[PDB]
Formats: sequence, structure tokens, C-alpha cells
Amino acid sequence: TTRRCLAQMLIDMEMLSMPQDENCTLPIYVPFIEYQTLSVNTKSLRLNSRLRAIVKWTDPQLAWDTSVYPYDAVMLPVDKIWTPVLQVKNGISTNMKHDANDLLVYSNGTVNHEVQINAEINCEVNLFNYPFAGDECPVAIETFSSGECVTTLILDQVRSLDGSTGDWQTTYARLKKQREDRNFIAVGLKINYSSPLMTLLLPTVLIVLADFVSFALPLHGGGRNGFKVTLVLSFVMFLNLLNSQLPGNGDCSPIIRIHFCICLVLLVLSMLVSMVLTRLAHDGSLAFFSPVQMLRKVVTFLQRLDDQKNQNERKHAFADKLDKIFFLFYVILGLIYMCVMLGIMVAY
Amino acid sequence: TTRRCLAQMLIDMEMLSMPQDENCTLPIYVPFIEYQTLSVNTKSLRLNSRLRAIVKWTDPQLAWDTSVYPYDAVMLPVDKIWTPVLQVKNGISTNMKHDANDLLVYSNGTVNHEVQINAEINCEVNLFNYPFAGDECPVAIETFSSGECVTTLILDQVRSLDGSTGDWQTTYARLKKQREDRNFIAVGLKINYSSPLMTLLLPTVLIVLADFVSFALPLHGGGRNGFKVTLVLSFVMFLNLLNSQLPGNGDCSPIIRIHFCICLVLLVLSMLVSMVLTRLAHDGSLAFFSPVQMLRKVVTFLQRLDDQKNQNERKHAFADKLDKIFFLFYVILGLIYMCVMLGIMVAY
Amino acid sequence: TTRRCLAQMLIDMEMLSMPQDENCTLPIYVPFIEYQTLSVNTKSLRLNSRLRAIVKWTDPQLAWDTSVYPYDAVMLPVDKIWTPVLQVKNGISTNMKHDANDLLVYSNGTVNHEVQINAEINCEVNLFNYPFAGDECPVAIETFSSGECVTTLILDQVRSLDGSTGDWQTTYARLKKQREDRNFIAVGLKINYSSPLMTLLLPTVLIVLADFVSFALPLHGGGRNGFKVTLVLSFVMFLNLLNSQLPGNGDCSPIIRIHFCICLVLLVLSMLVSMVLTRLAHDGSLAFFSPVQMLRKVVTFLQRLDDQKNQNERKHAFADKLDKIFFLFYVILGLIYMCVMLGIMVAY
Amino acid sequence: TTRRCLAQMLIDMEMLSMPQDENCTLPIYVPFIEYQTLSVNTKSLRLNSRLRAIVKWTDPQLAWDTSVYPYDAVMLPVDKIWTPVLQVKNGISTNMKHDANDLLVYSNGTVNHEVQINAEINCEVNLFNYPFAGDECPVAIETFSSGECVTTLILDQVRSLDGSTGDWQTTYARLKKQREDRNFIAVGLKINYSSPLMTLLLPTVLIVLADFVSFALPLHGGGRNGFKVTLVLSFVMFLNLLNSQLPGNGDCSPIIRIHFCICLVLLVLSMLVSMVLTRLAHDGSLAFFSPVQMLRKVVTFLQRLDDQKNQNERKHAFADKLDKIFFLFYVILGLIYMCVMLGIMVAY
Amino acid sequence: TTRRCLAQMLIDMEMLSMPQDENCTLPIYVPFIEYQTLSVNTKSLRLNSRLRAIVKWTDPQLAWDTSVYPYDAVMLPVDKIWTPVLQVKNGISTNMKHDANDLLVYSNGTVNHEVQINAEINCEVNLFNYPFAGDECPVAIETFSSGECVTTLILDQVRSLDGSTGDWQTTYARLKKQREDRNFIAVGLKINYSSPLMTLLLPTVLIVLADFVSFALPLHGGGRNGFKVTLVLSFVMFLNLLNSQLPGNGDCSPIIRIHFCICLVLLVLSMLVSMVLTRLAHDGSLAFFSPVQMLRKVVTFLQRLDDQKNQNERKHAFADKLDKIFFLFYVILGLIYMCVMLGIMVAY
Ligand SMILES: *[C@@H]1O[C@H](CO)[C@@H](O)[C@H](O)[C@H]1NC(C)=O
Ligand SMILES: *[C@@H]1O[C@H](CO)[C@@H](O)[C@H](O)[C@H]1NC(C)=O
Ligand SMILES: *[C@@H]1O[C@H](CO)[C@@H](O)[C@H](O)[C@H]1NC(C)=O
Ligand SMILES: *[C@@H]1O[C@H](CO)[C@@H](O)[C@H](O)[C@H]1NC(C)=O
Ligand SMILES: *[C@@H]1O[C@H](CO)[C@@H](O)[C@H](O)[C@H]1NC(C)=O
Repeated sequence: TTRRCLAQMLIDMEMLSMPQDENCTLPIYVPFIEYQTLSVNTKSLRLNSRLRAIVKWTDPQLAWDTSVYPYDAVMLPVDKIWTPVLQVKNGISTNMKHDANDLLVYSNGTVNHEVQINAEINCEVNLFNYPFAGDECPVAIETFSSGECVTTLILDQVRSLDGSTGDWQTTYARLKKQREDRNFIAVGLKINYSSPLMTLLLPTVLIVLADFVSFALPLHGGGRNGFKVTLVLSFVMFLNLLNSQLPGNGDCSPIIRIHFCICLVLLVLSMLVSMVLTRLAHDGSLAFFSPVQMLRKVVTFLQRLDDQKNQNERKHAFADKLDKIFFLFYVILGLIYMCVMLGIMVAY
Repeated sequence: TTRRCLAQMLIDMEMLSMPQDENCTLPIYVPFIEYQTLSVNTKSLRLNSRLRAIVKWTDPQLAWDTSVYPYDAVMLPVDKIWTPVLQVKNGISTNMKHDANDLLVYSNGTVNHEVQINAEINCEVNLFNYPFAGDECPVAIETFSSGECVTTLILDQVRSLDGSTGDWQTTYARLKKQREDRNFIAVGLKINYSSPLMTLLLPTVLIVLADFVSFALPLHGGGRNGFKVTLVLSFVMFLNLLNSQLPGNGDCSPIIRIHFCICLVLLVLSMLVSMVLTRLAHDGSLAFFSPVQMLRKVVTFLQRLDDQKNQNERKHAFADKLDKIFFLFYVILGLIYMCVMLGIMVAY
Repeated sequence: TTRRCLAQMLIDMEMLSMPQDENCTLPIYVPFIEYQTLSVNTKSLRLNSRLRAIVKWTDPQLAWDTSVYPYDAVMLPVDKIWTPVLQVKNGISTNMKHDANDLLVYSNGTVNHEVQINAEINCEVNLFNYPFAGDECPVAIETFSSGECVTTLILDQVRSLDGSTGDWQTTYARLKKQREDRNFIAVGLKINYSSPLMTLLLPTVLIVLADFVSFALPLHGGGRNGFKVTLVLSFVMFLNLLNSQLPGNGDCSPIIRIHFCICLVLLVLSMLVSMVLTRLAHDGSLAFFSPVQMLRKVVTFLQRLDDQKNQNERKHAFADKLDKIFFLFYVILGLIYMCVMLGIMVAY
Repeated sequence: TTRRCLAQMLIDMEMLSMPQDENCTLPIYVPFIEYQTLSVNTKSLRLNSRLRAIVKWTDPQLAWDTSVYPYDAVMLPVDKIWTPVLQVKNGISTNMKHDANDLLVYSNGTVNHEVQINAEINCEVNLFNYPFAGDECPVAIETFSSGECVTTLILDQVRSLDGSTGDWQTTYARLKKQREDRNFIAVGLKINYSSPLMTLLLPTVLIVLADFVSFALPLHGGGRNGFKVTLVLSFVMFLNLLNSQLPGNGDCSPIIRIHFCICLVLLVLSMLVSMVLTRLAHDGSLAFFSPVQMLRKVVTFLQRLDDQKNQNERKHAFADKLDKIFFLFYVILGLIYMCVMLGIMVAY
Repeated sequence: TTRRCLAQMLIDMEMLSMPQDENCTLPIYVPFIEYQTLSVNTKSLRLNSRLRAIVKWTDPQLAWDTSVYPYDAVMLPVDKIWTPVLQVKNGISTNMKHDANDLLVYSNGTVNHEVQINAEINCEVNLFNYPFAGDECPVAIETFSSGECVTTLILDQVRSLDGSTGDWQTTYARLKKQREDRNFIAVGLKINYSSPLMTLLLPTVLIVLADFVSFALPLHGGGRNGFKVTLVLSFVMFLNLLNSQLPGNGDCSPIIRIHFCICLVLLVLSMLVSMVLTRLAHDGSLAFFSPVQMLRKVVTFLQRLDDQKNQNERKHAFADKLDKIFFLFYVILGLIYMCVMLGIMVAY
């Protein structure tokens, strides 16, 4: 008649099979399921989530008589009775773990048990606009149901421990329904653009801006072609860095990969013409690629030196005119593309 | 009547249900719980801690008669009797393991058992001032308690194996109480600023300082615009390196990220004007961006060469005046910002 | 006579041995096996796959009488009866996990159970043309069969959750047959060349293109040998980066590794001749490596200075002729190799 | 009477409790415990070790009569009898695993069993002199002992599989005793300085040596300030690389961190003065930072050009004198510090 | 009399102890053990291998009478009978896993069971010549044998799935014998030298050759010391990269590290002497480190300029001669050293 004696009696029954007496239909109630994201992967688009629920079903066999046993509750080990296994069918690698080794059983057979579910969900989000991205990620909650025997799951409330897990920030977790009366949790994911804008977008804009004014450096004075080659080799690192944390899957892929690619060609073309124009300034034409006697003598030499100075001046100004013509065309075209490229990344 | 015979008799009872006879209230005593930090993550703000405790509860069923059995203690396997499962409810991924496979049981039912708890706590610390940061991290210790059945947990002492786990240094571990009589361990975390100051802050200050005096290099002599472009590309690496180990979550985010961001723009602007001023020195105006006969002839040539030298001197001094004006404005503004920027990071 | 009572009776039978009564031949039916790739490794050529199947066999012992028990189905725990263990014999590290802890048993002995198989397959794909690569990867599904006792596996349908897992894209998963009536799944793997072309191939082409026109820089003006050394040191990084994600196994290894290797030698050879030609321009020969009185005096000095200018001009044009001769030979040879090397990588 | 029948009889006894009949004091003999280090972490100062022991205790209950059973030994599964669990109390994450699933039991109750213990020890070593470092690391071996019941452990011999695990080399493993008769293994750890000296110390010495003679480059000729800025940006990488594998805990921290820090300031100061002296050479003062008629005319111009040459010479020599004065002061101070700094790192 | 009834009868016997009736000597036959390497570590010299064997022993108790039971084979679960645990004693972290959950038992007691063994072997290979390295790696296979009870293991055939696992290529796996009749598998490991050569040795040789030819650059023209300092920084990066993936244990350590160190010292010395000679050319001596009137006046000025030009020419030619002498000596010594070191790395 002791409460522990009552607990021992229920264990000796060994009711390790589900309560399927009533048409093999078990309504399992899961009120106040708590959601939390542990980490979100950007390259693999995988979301790791933790689900802490409070399962509550009915076990008719685990119900004693309140007259012989004057008690209203008793707690038994989880492995001595049947316990449902909640699953996340939408994602991969779902695992359910018992929060505690004991569960509460009431006098009428109702069983209270809390579980913790860790699952990895292959999240699909429109990453066309990195970093300005965000999409709803469905997380399904299901229990085994085969053929005639079905165990419907009833969800009541969802509370989310919202907070950034890194680059991604979780905004909400709402309860919705699927087509065939399937309960799933709609998780809202957003990217904090404070970090990607400063580390990737701003240096890219500043580097391209430095290239536009890099034409101010005179061709003869030097420090221009070497100045531009460092800018170009900096975008090669940007392409490798950017590609290491972004999925180039297919349609609606991140456009910043295309934007970086176009800038690399634009900077290479800018260096290409400057290198050619340097030869034009030094040589005067683009053919490298294609296959009283004493007092009068000094006057002849002095005018010859002046003519040598004059031909240097004229050959160094014709190349400047081509450089000025290209600079006007390049900066307008570059600024037009930069505004258009950025405008697509925020409003398309 | 043998002690081993007594031990085998207790195992044959199979008391795998908790001692809930007395109103289903089990006071579990946990004196001298020892705490230690294994590692602390800065980017994800996660703290890994190990908790070695000595659980001590009362099992009335596991109590023999000292007359028939003249013994005062006996040790049984942990899996043959009921053992409480201590949890860390505040954090994620809590797991309790048995230090040994045996536990001591006294003649009056008292059971002595030591457990080791490994938990991962999502620590919230004000990282606004990196590296000068530190905050108290709560670690909760709880046992299962559902509905009527409650198992209050009594804690006595906490001893911390204080010591740096890397960048973070653990200072203390004090015992406090929550609102609903919940025992939690208050952990003090501090960042050793010896490392971050030397590896990140000092090179940043020196690079900006070298930029201020980089204006001493003459525009005509060269080695200035190329000198500055290496400094600018160094801060791009600093932004990427710094962003890889700091959480850009939201309000009260690390301000060194903004401080590095401002310095990058300042160096770019300094290089931008220098390239423009170089064109002014070489060209004389900012229009590139906008769309006795023998003895007397030698005098005319000689004065012409002198005039060519004079016009070079005057155009190379007007650009110097603009460079000097900018240097006075830039170095004063830069030093004012640097002192103000650093002052916020230590006293705000 | 209760359904739960029927379930308890079947558990008490303890039928943990396989149904081998009929000639020890168990036909195990596995309809609608679902395939999905979790990740594909390029360097180690290992494919990680998840297999979700619905096993369905016959257990004659687990069949009750529908007259005494008026029920058509019942669910028992998976660990209380015998369950086949599906294997992936082709690959390493195969592990089978039960999706749920319950399985459905019909009145005639048929048992329905769904399993999840995670295996790591050593995939062999012709990676001669990176990125343009793709090959069929066999995945075998087998059940234990030793000596006389054989358990044939019957497969009906395969449905694949096709989608890129990173650099690799899964295209299909078809059901085929091996020699000895062995069922295996043919998995089609393809590499999305959008990423590898942009991050590796395009910068390589642009760098080599910049080297071809780098000969436009005059030898005397400077900024050429230093310009080329940055290009060569950039290819050293490309070799190390490319080698870190590609297997250099043997025959039909990635040819881009050889293509990068040839480009490094070609760019080095271009720098070697340019540095030698710089000495020729400055010195005039390749021997460094080998072991009225007042009015008439000024005329002698003036003609001497003119002759010094003339000898500088003639020695600076002879080196230009050798540079022009090499440039014509180098660009045609470089363009011919670049087109030929790329042509092999796409159509061989 | 069969040996297997005798083995089955001992299993049927189910003696899963410890042999505590004799005053609950069990002398457990562990001769020839073998030690081996798997890996040593330098940044976290954690040592991973493997311990292969041969446990040998006495079980009086597991002793048969040699008359009825004419056998002297028998092997039983480890899980059918009681087996002690050896622990490493000094370190974290201690786990004991059975080498085999069988153990030898003699006719008198003696049981022979070999176990493998993997533990992670928080090693404290004086890393003030990196790489020239080495200290004794204690590894404690303990068995559960609570209250009255104590199981003393007897250790006889220790044999170590000495060998380098990477940067650290294991030298010995000796058996010592603690205060309260506690057995612990003293492990000697040494750092092979062949690797750290070559990868870090030698380039640092060579870079600083190159800076000392970098003053040989003339200020006017160029190639000096740009030469020094590459040296300084190289020490920024050294600080970050060295900080990534060294614990900056507190007192007696690696002094090479400070040595690198001092060298960075020294190189920055060397570049700082050179940039200022370059302005002095070009300008002549440090004020930038602070706020017969035909035949006689040619003589006036010629002497004017000579005077312009003379003033350039005098202003280019005054700055040389300051550069020479600084070079003498800098190279003696640098060599004095370098010899003193290295002397502390080897003999302090 | 049913086959499943026979299996149930054999399971109910509970023969979980070894067949030790006959002198406690169990001959365990393991024919056709299959070997495969999963990965080989170069820095830690650890080999990961997988062993798939077919164990076959004799269990006299598990033998029925063919008259009462007209069957020749039956399959039982692996956990219901005794199964040997094969071990890899030579290496660390040995773990045996059952391929399937069923094993075949014949009418005469013979039991057939296949196991998979994963072990990590501390491989010792002579890495003096990287990448041209290769050595035989022993892998021991053993079963528990303590005191009187010995279970000899008989091996018949070894088949290896040879194939490169990365940088290392497995060549063979032959069966040999140890001193005390111990069976071990001799594994041949070879390094595919194409990848390490192309990634490390060729760039090093090209850089050294570029340094050798860089003496062609004139001292006055500039662009020489920056070239050499970039080469030296690249070689420092090479040293760090090479040290990051090679074990510097002791005697017979990789000599490529010493080769890189010597080459770095040679490059630093070349840069040092180049800077000293540049100072000598600029100054004329190594002392920086050590502590008719109108018509006649013009003639005096011109001869002064001529003398200045002549003294500049001579002070440049003396330094050119010294540079030529050092270039000859350095190129001869460097070629000799390179040939000697390559010969040592290839054939020593
Ligand atoms: C069983 O009793 C509990 C305790 O109050 C109650 O919450 C639950 O609704 C009851 N269920 C039924 C089916 O009566
Ligand atoms: C049980 O006995 C132990 C042994 O001294 C003692 O510490 C404990 O307080 C006792 N508990 C009770 C409830 O008597
Ligand atoms: C057993 O019954 C199920 C239920 O319809 C059926 O699908 C299956 O084919 C039956 N098997 C046999 C062998 O009759
Ligand atoms: C038990 O027998 C073994 C077998 O020789 C022996 O080594 C051991 O010392 C004996 N122990 C006792 C307590 O007699
Ligand atoms: C037992 O029978 C099997 C089946 O053919 C045979 O391979 C094996 O050699 C037999 N062993 C003995 C000891 O007779």
C-alpha cells in the first residue's frame, strides 16, 4: 500500500507496448514545445535546432485504484514503460533524448514526460541577395504512424528562444499546418548584414573606388601599373574568400559572386590599357606589339636638345589624351554598373 | 550474514524507483560541488563547464537491521538502485556521468554517490569593449520536479578550479539563489587583454600612426601612393581576421569592429587625396578629371630652359601647399578621433 | 483478448531468431527506398549518403488467430522481435538506425519496419577534367547471407532527393543489378563548374594574360620585373591552394595541376629573360654574367655629351629588339598552349 | 564437472558486487602499467595519455574446489563479475575500457584483467622560454574509496613508450607517491626546439638583421621606406601566427610574445624616422610638419644652375648626417637588446 | 523439431562463456582477412586501417543431433553466444564491430562470423627524404591469451584494397610472422611524390634560380632589393607551410626543412650584400657604417660637370665590379649546394 510499493507493482507489469487497445489510435498531446537554433550553416544551408517538449499521453494500463492506493501521482523510470519517440521527418539526423530518467503518472493513467529533440534541417533560403536574405524554414514534428495504427500529435503552443547564432539571427517560430493535417514549426531566419557588409562589401567598393581615381597617377612618373596589380590580386583573394562560405548551387544563387567576378575583369581591363598606354607614352606609337664656326656649332647642338625635349612632350601628351578619354569612359561606366549592381542586390 | 551476502540481498530487491513514500518529496543534499571551465567560445559566446559533485540522499528501503547484519556500510553498483540525475537546465547539451560504478550505502539508508556533469551554457556577456570585457555567467543546477512530486536540491559549498582556458580567464564561482528558490552557480568570466591588445590593437595603432607621417614622403619622389595602398590592404585583412572571432549580434556589439571600419575609410580617403594631389603636382591643374646672331640664340635657349625649371618649381609647390593643409587637418582629426575612440573602449 | 494483451503475448514469445523454418530462405521486400547525399569530398573522393527504406518481411511465428483475437494489426517494440540489418557492402562505415521504436505486424505475420542507413562510399570518378567532371557511383545494398542460408533482397523503387551538396550536384539515383543478382543503386554525381571556373580558372587566365602584355612596360622605366614577380608569387599560392582540394592519385589525375605547373614555369621564364635583358639595356652587352681656344673647348664638351646620349639610345634599342623578338615568340606560343590546354580540359 | 560447466556455474552466481567481506578493504594490485602520450596541446596546455594496465585483485566468492573441479584456471566474461574501475582523478575526461571481453580467474579466487585508460590531463608547464621549455606533469591513478570502504591500489612498475607526439617529446614516466599515500605517475615533457627555432625564431632574427642594414639604402634613391614597410607588415603576421599557438595566461607567460612586440615597435620607429628624414632631404628643413651682354647672360645662368646643384648637395648631406647618427645609435641598441633578449630566453 | 525451434533451444542454453573444455586452447581460424587503409597522417605518422575478416571457430556445446533435428545449419544472434574479440595490439584505438547481427552455426559446432576491425597504428617510416619516402608498416592481429588459457589465431590469406588515400599510396599487405609465433600484417606505404614535388620543390628551385639571376638588375636602376625581400618573405612563408605538415622528431628527420633553412639564409645574405653594394655605389666608399673672362668662365663650369659625370661613372663601376665578383662566387656556390642537396634528398 506504500507509494514506492505501488511504483514497484507498476514496473513488474512490464507494459512496454503502446496503449493501442482503443482502435490503435493514440492522441499524444504536446503543449508548450520550446524551440531554439544552435547553429546555421551558410555554405551547406543546414540548420541545427533543439526542441524541448512536454509529451503527455494516456496509458490505461498504468492506472491503479485510488481506494486501495490512496495516492494521486507516482513517478517511474522511463525505460520501464512505453514512451513515444517524437521525430523530425523534414530534416536529417533526428535524435530524441530524455530530459530526465523519471516520468509522472497520474491515478487515471495520464503520463507526463519531457523530451529534448536535436535535428539537422536542410534549410532552403533564397540567398540571391547576400547578405540581405531571409526566408521561412519549415521544421516538421511527427510520430510513427503506419497503416491502420495512427498516433495523431496535438500541438498547443510554441515558444522560441530567439537570438543570433552567428551570422544568422532567428526571428520567430510559429505553429502552422501542412496538407495532410501534419504539424510543422515555421522558423523565420534572417541574416544580420552588419558583419558581411563591413568585411566584404565595403572593402570591395573602396578598392574599386581607388581604381577609378588610380588613373590620376601619371604614366611616366611610375607607381601606377604596380599600384593596380595589387588591387587586382586583392580581388583574387576576395573571390576565393567569398566562394568559401557561399553555395553556388544554381538559379537564384548569390549574385555577389557575379558582382565580384565582373569587378575583377573590370580591374584587369583597366590595368591592361594602362600598360599598353605606358608603352605608347614611352615609344610614341603602338608598333612594339605589331610584327664663327665654333659659335655656330653650339647653336646646332642646343636646338637639337630642345627638339628632343619637344618630341618627348608631344609624345607624352598624345598618350595622356587617350588616357583621359578612357578615364572618362571608364568612371561613368564603372559608376553606372556599381549603382545598378547594388540596386539589384537590395530590391530584386 | 556476510557483508557481500548483505550486498547481494539489496541488489535482489531491485529498488529502481525513487524513495517517494514520504509525500513524494526527496531532499537531495549536494555539498561541495566543484566547478571548472573547459573552454569558452568568443564568437558563439558558449561556455563549456565541468561540474563534479557529491550527491547524498536517503533511501529508506535500502536500510538493513544492524542486529542481524553487524555492518555499518556497504557499496553496491550504481545501476542496481535508483540514482538522481542532476541537470543543468539553463544551458544546452547537459550530460551527467558517474565518476565510479559503486556507491556507498549506510545502515540508515543514506546513500553517497559522486557525479560529474558536463554542460554547454549559452553565455551572455557584454562584449561591447573588446578585449576589456567581463560579466557574470549564471549556471543553473536542477533535478527533475513535475507536478506534485518535487525533489528539492540543497547546495552547501562551491569550489572553483580557477584558471585561464585560453583568451578567457575564470575568476570565481559563487553560489546564489534565483526567484523560485532555484539554486544556480554564478560564474565570473574575464578576458585577459594581454593577447588581444598585442595582436590586434597595437598593430592597428602603429599602422594608422605610420599613415599620419606617410605624408612626409614627397609626391614627386614616389614611394607614397604605393606605400599607402599596402597599409589599406592591411586593414582589409584586419577586418576579415577580426570579424572571424567576434559576434556581430546587435546592440552593445564589439565596437572595435566599427573602429576598424572607420580607420579603413580614413586611410582610403588619405590615399584618395594623395593620388589627386599627385596629378596636380605633375600637371599643374585639376583638369584631367574634368571633361651676334649665334651668340644671341644660345641666350634664348638658356633662359627657356630656366623658365621650364621655374614652372616645374611653382607647380610642385602649389600642390605641396594643399598637401600641407590637408596634413595639418588630417593629423589633428585623426589623433582626436583615436584618443576619443580608445577612451570609449575603456570607460564606456 | 485485448489488443494490448495480444501485443504482450507476442513479446513473451521472445522470437529473437530469424524466420528460417522454410529452407532458411527469407525473401525481404524493400519497396520505395529513398536516397540522399549528405556530402561529397573531392580530395578524398568519399561520398556520404543517407538511405531511408521501408523493410517488409514475413514472420510466421508472429501470427495470431483472427478468431480468438479479432484484430488485424498490432505494433511491438523493434527490440522484442527479429529485425534484418541492411548493409552497404560496397562502401566503408555502414550503420543502420531504426527510424522509430515500433513496427507494425499484421495478422498473417507480415512485418512493416522502416530503417535509415548512413554509409560512406569510396567513390571513383574520372577527375581528369576538373571542374568538368561526372561519373556514376555505385552504392550496393545487401543483407547478410552465409553458406546455405541466404536472404534475398527485393527492391522495387528508388526516389532521390536530388540537390547540390556543395561543389558536387546529385543528378539521379537509378536501380540496377550486379553480376551475381546483387542489387545496387547507381548514383549520378556531377560537379557544378560555376564555382571552380570563377575562383580558379578565370584568375589564372587573367594573370597569364596580364603577363603577355606585361612586356609593354619599358625596361628602363622600371616597374616591370617587380610587376612580374608578383604574378609568379601569385601562381605559387594557386598551386598550393589547388593542391589542397584535388587528389593527385595517378593516371587520369586532374590536369589543371599540370596546367598550373606549366604556367608557373612559363611566367618564371618570362621574368628570367626580362631581368637579363634589363642588364643588356643598362650595360650594352651580356658580359656581366661571363667570367678661340675658349670657344672651341665648349664645342668639344657639347659634342661629347651628345655622343653620350647617342650611345645610350643605341644600346637601349638593341635590347628592345631582343625584347620585341621574344614578345612575338612568347605571346604566340602562350596563346597556342592556352587554347590547346583548355581544349583538352573540355573535350578529352 | 566440465570446465565450461564450471564457468557457467560461476556466471549463474551473479557476483556483481565487490568482494567487501574482509573489512571492506580490497588491495588491488596493478603491476606493469604502461604509459603513452597520444597528443599534447601547447595553446590549451592539455595532455592526452593512454594507460594500459594489468589489474589483479582477489575475489573469494569466485573460488571453486579443486577436488570436485580438477582445473586451475577459467575465463569468464567481464560483465558477469565485479571489476574495478580505475580512474585518473588529476585530469579531466577519464574513461576506462576493457582490452578484452574475457578475464582469467584462478582456483583461489585471484582474477587477472587488463584495462586501457584514456585521460586528458590539464598539464601545467613553465612556458616562459618557448621553445626551450620542459616540466614534470603528474598523472594520478586512483580507485573509488568513500568513507569506511577503501580500496588501496598497489603499483609496481611503469614502462613508457617514449617518443615525440609532435612539437612535444615525452622523455620518461616515473612512479612517485603523493602526500596521502596516493600513487601518481610523473611524466616528463620536453619541447623539441628544432622546429620552433627554424620556423619562428630564425626569420625574426633575419628580418631584424635586414632592418639594421636597411639604412644603407640612400634616402633619395628610393626603395627604402617601401622596403621597411614590408618588414613591419611581416611582423604583424608573426604576432598573429605566434599568438595562435601560445597561451598568454599570466605570470611566466612565453616571453617571445613580448620579444616580438618590442621588435615591431623598433621596426616602426626605424621607418618613422626614415620617412621624416626623407622629407628633410627633399625639403631641407623640418617645416612641413610645423603649422658682351649676350656672352655675360650665359655666365649668369650657368652659375645659377651650379648653385642649384650645390644647394641640393648640401641638403642631401645634412639629412645623411642625421641618418648616420641614428644608424649608429640604432644598430648598437638593437644588437644589445637582441643579445640580452635571447640570453633571457635560454638562461632565465 | 522446427529449425526456428532449434534456434530458440540453442539461444535458451545461454552459452556466453568460451569453449574452454579442451585444455582451454581454442584454435580460431581467420581465412581471407581483407585490409584497407582509410587515411594516413604525415605530421603525426598515424595510419588508420580497416580490417574485414571472417572468424571461424568451434563451439562443441552449440552442436545438436542431426537425427532429432534434420538440419545442417542455423543462424543465431551474435549476442546470444560467445564470440571472440580480435584486437590490434600493435596500434592504439582498436575497436571490433560485428558486420551483421547473425552468425551461422553448423551441425558439428563450427561457427562462422565476420567482423570488421578499425584500428589506428602509430606508423614509423623513414621520412628523411620527403617526398621520396616509403617503409613497411607492421599491423599486429591478436586475440586475448592470459596465462594457461591461450587462443592461437590461424591466418590463411590477406587481400588488400590497394589505392591512394591522399598523399600516401598503399602498395601491398603481406602476411608475416613475429618472434613468438605472432601473426602480423606487413603493410607497404609509399608517397606519391608528384603532388609534394609540384607544390613545394619546384617553386623553391624557381625562386632560388630567380635570386641567382636577379644580380643582373643594376644597383642604381632600382627594383632589386624589393625583389629579393619579396623572395625572402615568400621563402619564410614556405618554411612555415612546410613545418606545418612535417614531423621534426629527431634523427632521420626530413631534410627539406634544413634545405629551406639554408636557402633562406643564402637569400638573406644575398640581400645583405646587395644593399651594402648599393650603398657603396651611391656613396663611393663604405664609410656610412663606420663611426675673354665671360668666355673662359663657361669653360670652367662645363669641365666641372664632366668631372662630376666621370666620378659618378667610376664610383658606379667599382661597385659593379664588386657585384660581378660576388655574383660569380654566389652563383657557383649556390649551384653546387643545390646539386648536392638534391642528390642527398634523392639517393641517401
Ligand atoms: C487525468 O488526471 C489529470 C490530473 O488532473 C488531468 O489533468 C487529466 O485531464 C485527466 N485525464 C482524463 C482523461 O481524465
Ligand atoms: C545516517 O548515518 C550517517 C552516518 O553517520 C549520517 O551521516 C546521517 O546523518 C544519518 N542520517 C539520518 C537521517 O539519520
Ligand atoms: C499479409 O497481409 C497483408 C495485409 O493486406 C498483405 O499486404 C500481404 O500481402 C499478406 N501476405 C501474405 C503472405 O498473405
Ligand atoms: C592464487 O594463485 C595464483 C596462481 O599462482 C598466485 O599467483 C597467487 O599468489 C595466489 N593468491 C593467493 C592469495 O594465494
Ligand atoms: C564441421 O562442418 C563443416 C561443414 O562442412 C566443415 O567445414 C568443418 O570442417 C567441420 N568441422 C569438423 C571439426 O568436423
